Amino acid sequence: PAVEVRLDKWLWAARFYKTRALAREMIEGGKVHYNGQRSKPSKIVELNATLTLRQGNDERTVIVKAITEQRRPASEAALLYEETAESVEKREKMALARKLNALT
Repeated sequence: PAVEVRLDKWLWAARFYKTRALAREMIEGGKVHYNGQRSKPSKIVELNATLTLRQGNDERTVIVKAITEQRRPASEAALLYEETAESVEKREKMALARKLNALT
């Protein structure tokens, strides 16, 4: 089955975490959810799955659009998923509010 890529490898390939070991720690900390639930490092990624993950102190919800074992460049990896519009908005709004409480 050459259509089986682990969630920890995937998260690293997609550049969400610097190393697979870190991606594995985040998963085990419950900081990454797969279709709304705790997952595991060895979970095989499926196209269109919904992943919710912690980025520093940001939360992003992305939909898996491609699977690969290669970690490509910044702009290139970024193409293995599509962040949801609701996720981008939530992030923005929190960022804005941050900059607001700042100018006050």
